[PDB]
Amino acid sequence: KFVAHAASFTIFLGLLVMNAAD
Amino acid sequence: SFIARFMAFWHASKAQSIIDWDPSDPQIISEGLYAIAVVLSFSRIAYILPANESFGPLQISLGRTVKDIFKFMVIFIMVFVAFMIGMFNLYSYYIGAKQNEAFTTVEESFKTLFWAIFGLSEVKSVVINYNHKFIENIGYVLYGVYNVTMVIVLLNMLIAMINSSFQE
Amino acid sequence: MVIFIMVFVAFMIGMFNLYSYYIGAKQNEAFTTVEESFKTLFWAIFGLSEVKSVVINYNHKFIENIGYVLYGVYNVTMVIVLLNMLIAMINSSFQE
Repeated sequence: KFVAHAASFTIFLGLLVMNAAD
Repeated sequence: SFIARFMAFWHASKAQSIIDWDPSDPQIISEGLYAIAVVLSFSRIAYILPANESFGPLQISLGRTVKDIFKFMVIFIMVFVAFMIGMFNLYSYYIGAKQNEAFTTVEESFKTLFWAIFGLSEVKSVVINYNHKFIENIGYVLYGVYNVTMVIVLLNMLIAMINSSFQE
Repeated sequence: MVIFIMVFVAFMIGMFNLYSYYIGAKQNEAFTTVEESFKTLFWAIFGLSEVKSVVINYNHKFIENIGYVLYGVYNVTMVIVLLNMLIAMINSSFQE
């Protein structure tokens, strides 16, 4: 649950960066 | 932020639905708050940071140092306001004189007086395009004594007292 | 340096995301491209950046103020907190 929760948080950040880039 | 973007989408969708740089416009409010939400959400990783060995004690001591510097922030902003009301009260009649901006409105003088802590303010802010050399000199002495007293005294207070906090 | 660059990226993506549409507005350069905003945000640690980077040639005073608050709070938080962390913890490292 910890690795999954943390990882999905990181893909939230990644989608933030890719939404910002273009 | 998403409420704002939905409102813009509804107004514009009603507009281009009817056919077949606004200063207060909500879309710039959306782009505006969306950045703050980006910063906070990026700064929410301190919840899952402490699990690791080498990063745990670091994360733990950060909070202690912040809790230590709050009670210094109190007197810090006391001195800040004490000088700021004096300077705004001094230059308030000169709005069309001094070369560079600010030191005029309350919210505009709070800026140049805040950025002097980091050294990004300019000394040329104190000069006047009239003569009135007495008021100019009063500005030099008040601004200088502000810098000396608050920066030089409060920094040594912070460092000396925080080392005092570690040793015990 | 780990947490240092964490905070650095956290503020940098926010600022680049904020000013990305203004490329033809603000007086001085950068705060626009990723690699170009990383510069003015890196040189603020050493005080060689300019505050005038936050002004806009449109009006839009709300976004300008958001830039002032984000940039300022960046400077305060990361510089003033992380420096005292470094010194206090390194003296802690010597004494033991």
